[PDB]
Amino acid sequence: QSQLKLLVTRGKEQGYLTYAEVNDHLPEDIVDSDQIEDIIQMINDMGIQVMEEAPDA
Amino acid sequence: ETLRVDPTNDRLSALVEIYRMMRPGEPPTREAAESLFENLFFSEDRYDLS
Amino acid sequence: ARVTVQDAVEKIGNRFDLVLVAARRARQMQVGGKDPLVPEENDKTTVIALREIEEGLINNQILDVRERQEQQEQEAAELQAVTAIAEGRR
Amino acid sequence: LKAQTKTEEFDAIKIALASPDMIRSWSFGEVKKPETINYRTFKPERDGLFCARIFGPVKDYECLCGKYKRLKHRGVICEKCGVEVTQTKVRRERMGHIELASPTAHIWFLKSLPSRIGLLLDMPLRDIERVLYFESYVVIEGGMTNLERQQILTEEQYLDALEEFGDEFDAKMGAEAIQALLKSMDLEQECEQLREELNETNSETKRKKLTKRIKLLEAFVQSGNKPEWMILTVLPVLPPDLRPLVPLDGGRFATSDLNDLYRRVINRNNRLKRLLDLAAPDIIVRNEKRMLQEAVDALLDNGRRGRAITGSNKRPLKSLADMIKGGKRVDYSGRSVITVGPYLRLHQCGLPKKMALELFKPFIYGKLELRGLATTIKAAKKMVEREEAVVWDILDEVIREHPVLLNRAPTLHRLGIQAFEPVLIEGKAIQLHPLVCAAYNADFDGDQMAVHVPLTLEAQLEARALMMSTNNILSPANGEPIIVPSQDVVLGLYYMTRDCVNAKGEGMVLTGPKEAERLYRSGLASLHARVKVRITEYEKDANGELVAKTSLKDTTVGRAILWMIVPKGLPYSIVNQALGKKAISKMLNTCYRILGLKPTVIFADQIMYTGFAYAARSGASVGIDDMVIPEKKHEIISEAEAEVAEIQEQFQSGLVTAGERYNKVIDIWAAANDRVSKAMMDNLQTETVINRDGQEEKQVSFNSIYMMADSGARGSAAQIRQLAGMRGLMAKPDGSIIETPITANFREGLNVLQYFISTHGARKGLADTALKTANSGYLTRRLVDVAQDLVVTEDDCGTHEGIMMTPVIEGGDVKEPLRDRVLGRVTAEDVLKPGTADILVPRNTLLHEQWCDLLEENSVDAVKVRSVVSCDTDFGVCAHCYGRDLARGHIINKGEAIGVIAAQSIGEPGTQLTMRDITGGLPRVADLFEARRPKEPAILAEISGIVSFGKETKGKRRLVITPVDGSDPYEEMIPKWRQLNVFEGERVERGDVISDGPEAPHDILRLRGVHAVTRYIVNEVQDVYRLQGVKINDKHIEVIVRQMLRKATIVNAGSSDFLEGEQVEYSRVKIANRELEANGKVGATYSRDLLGITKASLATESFISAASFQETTRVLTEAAVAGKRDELRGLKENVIVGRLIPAGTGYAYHQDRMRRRAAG
Ligand SMILES: [Mg+2]
Ligand SMILES: [Zn+2]
Ligand SMILES: [Zn+2]
Repeated sequence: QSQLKLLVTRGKEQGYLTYAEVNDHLPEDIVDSDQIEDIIQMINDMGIQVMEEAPDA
Repeated sequence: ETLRVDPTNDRLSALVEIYRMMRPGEPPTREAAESLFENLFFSEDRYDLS
Repeated sequence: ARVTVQDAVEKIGNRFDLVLVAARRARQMQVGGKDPLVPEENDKTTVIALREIEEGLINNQILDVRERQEQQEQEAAELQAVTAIAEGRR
Repeated sequence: LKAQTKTEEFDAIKIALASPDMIRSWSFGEVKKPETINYRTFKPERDGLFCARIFGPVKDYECLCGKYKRLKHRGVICEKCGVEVTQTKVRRERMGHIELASPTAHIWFLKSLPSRIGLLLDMPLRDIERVLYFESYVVIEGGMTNLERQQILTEEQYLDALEEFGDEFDAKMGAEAIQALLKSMDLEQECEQLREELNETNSETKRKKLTKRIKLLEAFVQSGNKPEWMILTVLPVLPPDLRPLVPLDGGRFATSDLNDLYRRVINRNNRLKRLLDLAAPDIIVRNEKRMLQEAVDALLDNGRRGRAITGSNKRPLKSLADMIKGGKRVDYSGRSVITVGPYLRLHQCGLPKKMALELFKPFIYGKLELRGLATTIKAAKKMVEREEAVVWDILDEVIREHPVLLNRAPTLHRLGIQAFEPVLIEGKAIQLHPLVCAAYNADFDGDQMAVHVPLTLEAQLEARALMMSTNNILSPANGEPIIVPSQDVVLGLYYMTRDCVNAKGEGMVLTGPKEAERLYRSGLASLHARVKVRITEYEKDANGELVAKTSLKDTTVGRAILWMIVPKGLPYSIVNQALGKKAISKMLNTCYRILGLKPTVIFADQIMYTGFAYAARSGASVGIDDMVIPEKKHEIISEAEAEVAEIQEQFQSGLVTAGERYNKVIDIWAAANDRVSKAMMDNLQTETVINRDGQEEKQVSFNSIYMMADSGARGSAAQIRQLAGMRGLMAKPDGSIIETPITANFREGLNVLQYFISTHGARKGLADTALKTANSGYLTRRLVDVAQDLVVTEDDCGTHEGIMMTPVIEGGDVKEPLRDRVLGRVTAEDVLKPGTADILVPRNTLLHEQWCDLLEENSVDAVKVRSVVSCDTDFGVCAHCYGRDLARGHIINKGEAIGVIAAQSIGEPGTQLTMRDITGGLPRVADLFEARRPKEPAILAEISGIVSFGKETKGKRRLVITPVDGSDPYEEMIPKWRQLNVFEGERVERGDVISDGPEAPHDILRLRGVHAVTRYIVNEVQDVYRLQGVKINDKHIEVIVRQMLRKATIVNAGSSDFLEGEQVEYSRVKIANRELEANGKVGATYSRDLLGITKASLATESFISAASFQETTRVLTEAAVAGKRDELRGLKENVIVGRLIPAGTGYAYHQDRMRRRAAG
């Protein structure tokens, strides 16, 4: 709910791919080098449909 | 509205949450949770506006 | 033809095909049986082939045919050795 | 009966997973030790990362120990040490492997965007696939009771479920567990049952995941790859030479990071193997397995999770993937500072003595040993190293007709590299012909160019027949001349006209050439009088040839002598009667079109020589009195400040709106700026008095500065206005304008204040330039990546349809006509004539036949013309449908390279585009190409019907329009925000405007039409070039829009599977081959789909080509999953592989090989 709704509604499409935004709006231990690539991958390239593959993953 | 969105309720949960935000890993304690927040804006060897 | 090279393309369209056939001829000259048709006048094989194409002689079909005759000259003239080898393994 | 088993020619490359046995096939031994080189002897260890027995020998032909040394034993392995003694390059090609104990997950197929191992298995990635293989939560592997088939259990849940049943549902955890999961998975039976279940009574609430996975599973099963290969049990080893450890200077070795990676994985792997023999505490072993996982994952690709470190460097270690994820140096090359070379021809360049000596080194060697002089090759070296006089004469022989091609740093378009005939010059600088000095955008600020030597035979002919400067007369972008004379030469020929009255004038008549004798011998001037002479003209008509025409015309001294340079044909005199300005290029253009190449080339060299020589004679300079200020300057300034003073007093006493008095006072100064500007020009323009016969008369100023401005040669109105007039409104960092314009000018003194103000303009000028220069190339890269694969082929197809070309008319309310946009265009079909006949069907509109389209009056302002937008070609472009516009005058040669040349011409003028209901600039060009929806998109009527409100705000909602007529309705969604344009009851057509706002190209293509959307993109992208004043042909825009509309979407039922959006390439070829194959009902109808440059370029057949620009880790992986193969037609992918390019001089080669690969 929170992660999915916030991610989608905000990113439309954040213009210049404002990375430094939603990564703060995420739970668990922060400052990681693991969760990084999972966001840079979805936003662009395969737009629209990719944003529906992200939540299901 | 800021208080309405504040999970912490006291000094312990506050210093602990900060300790978990800064150093996410080891279990927050009493000495660690306190000394950390003190060694951020309340220690000459760890902070200085000059 | 040391400044176009345009007169050559009129005789054979497609500047790319021109390069292929002209290099093909220039290759024949540089290595192997030279024998230019237009007088040299101290010009590189690079341009000599182009001079010929402009002149009207030596095109793509012309070289292919002269290669056919060249093959018929090397083969049919020296078939006495091949036939001798043919009987080698029965 | 071929079946050859050697390294011969290949037609394609395949990409797929590698079986454990597939890895073994490469194995020339197994690395078993973390050891590399000896600590004392500096010798390859036994079975380390750098073995000699496994990989290759250190020295060339001598083995490790030394039992065998020379070429005696090149096929036999050594006795004491199994070292095959062949080459040392063997060390560069030999593989090898490491065999791990417990299975390991391949980092790519595990965590690379979509979980390949997960989506194939249907299982969450970092959530479930992690916890079950990091030894945390055991997974099931198929059960026939209670438990399912892939649930996740905890230790407590495991033993509980084990106690209830057990010994009949056994399911492990970890890597090998996922192995049995992928292995037990039946791609066949699942492919069936998935098709069954995911098609039973389900609307669009499911079809998403349904169609997706079924296509993925069908692909992978058809790929040939077994899912066992996903996680590897055998990890191959990279050849040692590709990751060496070489001694530097005085010890201190230099090694690759891969050695650290392979050394770590080996250590952890061996410890694991050791623990699987000694006591095996579950915690100890399971951790070491996870540690082996870490090492392997780090070696394959770091990325990604913390980044392995060590190696003393605080920076991460360069893994295999990072070495292949993301400039071609070449022999026989050089560079130097460029210098003007006036004495040269258009096909020549000044190549320094010592430079050319070193560049043609191997050619000099060969020719020396050929003639004599040098007894042997090493004698030639010693002979040229001791530059011995005679060698230079040999050099003069080798560079004779051996073209060298020059290149400048910023290569924006094709004319960046042009070939010349090498001309020896005693110096160390490289001289260049001043005509093609504009094509390079080159100045002599100290700019430096590089040179290349065409080594191959056909490489020289390519440089001579294609890249040779004489073949580049016209610009590829626009049909106009590119080698057109510039500043110096142009001012020269402007001086050779300019009719001055009297002053050693008088109309003493003669006959052309003799006039030369008159000029050198003084008496008469040169710019008089006018004077009459006999001109022997030459014209042709109908049957060509030449027709003389002697007459008596009133020219000047300059025009008469200048006439000598003009070639045989041409209208004559009248071309000289004008002046030297823009017509200077016009004269060159017409000459090229009516004469040919050679006559134009020599004509260019001659007009260049003339301009320079007579320009020197003229001695035009720039003193301080040359930029005359107006006398009404102080007057106009006082009057302007008088007006604003009154406006400020009004603001003081209220009255006028103080909130925007700022704007109107700016208008005051803006008018005042135009007043001083107009005064300065009207004064500095005319002036003068002379004294003709009885004195008193006026012409135009011979004021040097004006002459430069009135003849190209870098001199515009604005700059001159700043020189003598005034610098107008200056910008402020805020973006606002200052209400105190720079009253002074450069001729006068400049106060510190207004200079500290103008410095902002200079700063933002240079800065904005620095941005748009890099952003221009940034756009070009996208243009090329998407367009650089199409080439004109299959000669000339049929088809007549094509965009109806009409003069771009803003004349609706501003008056602005441009009707030269039809020339060198192939006609659609006989486009009528106010009467009958005329224009043929496929007749390409000649340059003289477009001038014939004026003899049919202003009535005919519409012609249907074949374009790349249409054309029923398949994987290329019809030659006719294109046009002809090149440096060449005829139609494009079959098998050219339309793509790259199009992108270049479009992105070349990107240097001169200012970034910002009118965006304007380079950014506007980008958005138009990307096909981005506006911030406030308008709406259109999909079907023609009757407009009526569909429930006033009943949702949700937000208004609703419903155009219903004939049959079936529609419900569009209006969001209250923004008004309307059509009342209720009124009828609309198929695609009418109902928002009167910015239009979206998606809707236009989808509804209006392809001719409409392409017409929109071309006319809209041009409109931003109109303002910037950059001329660029419409063809190239259509070229990119062509494959910008590459793919489509099918909606019905056919051999293609519906929801799939496939390109019309495969579609059209498959729909043509179905109406006459079995039945037209086994195929669907498609629908063109607009997609931007990036979105279009993202899709492409070659996986190597994709691995070029887009994320290599992604494309290479997903292309590995399915049994893909590149084969092998594109440009980009055929370049990196290092073979002939399927275009131009190639093409023929590829076409032969393409048909050749039809046997099997
Ligand atoms: Mg410069
Ligand atoms: Zn040995
Ligand atoms: Zn066509």
